[PDB]
Amino acid sequence: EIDYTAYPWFAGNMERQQTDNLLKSHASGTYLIRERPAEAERFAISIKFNDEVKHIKVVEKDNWIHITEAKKFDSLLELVEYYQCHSLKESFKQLDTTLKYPYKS
Amino acid sequence: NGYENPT
Repeated sequence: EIDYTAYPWFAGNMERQQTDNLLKSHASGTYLIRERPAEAERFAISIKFNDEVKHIKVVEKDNWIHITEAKKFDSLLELVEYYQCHSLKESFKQLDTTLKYPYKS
Repeated sequence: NGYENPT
């Protein structure tokens, strides 16, 4: 098990509204991984873009971690690490940006 | 739904 408390992009268990209050004041590409208060042990990537905070479910299925079925990872850390370098465009044309800046910057 | 949808 990986301890995600280490990373400056992990916000723990935090509500959707609190996330839009926290991220609205930052540049596009600022992101955080949070745990969804309504689904225990399920996570979300929240990322500011176009002056609005977008939210993406992290699905866990058949031991894969993924935000699109077309690209899968062994772990949440590897997911985040891939999308820090490769734009979300390849599966979210609504959202052309990498995970550039963790919110604790 | 509620979140963002892929593709």
